[PDB]
Amino acid sequence: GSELETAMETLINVFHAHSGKEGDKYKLSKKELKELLQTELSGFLDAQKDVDAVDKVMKELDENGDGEVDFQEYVVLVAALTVACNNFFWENS
Amino acid sequence: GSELETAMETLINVFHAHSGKEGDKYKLSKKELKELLQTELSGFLDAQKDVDAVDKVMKELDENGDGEVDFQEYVVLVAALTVACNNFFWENS
Ligand SMILES: *SCC[C@H](N)C(=O)O
Ligand SMILES: *SCC[C@H](N)C(=O)O
Ligand SMILES: [Ca+2]
Ligand SMILES: [Ca+2]
Ligand SMILES: [Ca+2]
Ligand SMILES: [Ca+2]
Repeated sequence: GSELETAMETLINVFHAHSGKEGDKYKLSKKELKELLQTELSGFLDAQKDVDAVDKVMKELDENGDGEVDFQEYVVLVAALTVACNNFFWENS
Repeated sequence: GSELETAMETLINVFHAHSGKEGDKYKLSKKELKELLQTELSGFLDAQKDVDAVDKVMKELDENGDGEVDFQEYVVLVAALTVACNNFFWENS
C-alpha cells in the first residue's frame, strides 16, 4: 500500500529473491550475496574495487558468526547503507 | 536504478518527507514521527491500539537518548520491522 511498505516489500523481495533462489530460503551465502549485491547494488560493492571486498563485507555482517549472512544481517546492511547513503548525498561522507 | 535502490530512496524520501517537512531536516520528533508512521504505516502502529503507543515506541528508538528519533534510529526501525514483517508472513510471529 504505502510507499514505505513498498520499499519494505522490495527488501523482502530481493532478499527472498537470492536466499530463495539459492540454498536456504532464509540464509544468504557468500556466493549468493555476491550475486544479490551486484544485481541490486553497483557502486556500493564496486567502490571497494577489491575482489576480496565481498569477503571483507560479509565478515562484518556475520554478527551471528555462522559463516553466513542472515536476513537480519542483510536488513541492517541495507538500512545502515541507506542512512549512510543520504549522509553521503547531503554530507561529503 | 535497481529496485533495492528504489527502496532505499523511498526510505530516504519518507524520512526526509517528515523530518524535512517539520522541525530539523535530520531529526524526527514525537509529533512528527506520529505523523510519518500513520501516513506510511497503518497496521504496525495501529496494532498497538494504545494512544501512548507512540511514546512507548519512540523511547526504544532513542538509543541516542536525546528525546528525539534520529534517521539512523528510524532506519533500524523500518529495517528491523521489515525482517520481522517477513517473519510474520512466513512465520506465525
Ligand atoms: S548513496 C548515494 C550514491 C550516489 N547516488 C552514487 O553512487 O552515484
Ligand atoms: S508484516 C506483514 C503484515 C501484514 N501484511 C498485514 O498487516 O496485513
Ligand atoms: Ca539462500
Ligand atoms: Ca550469520
Ligand atoms: Ca524533523
Ligand atoms: Ca535520539
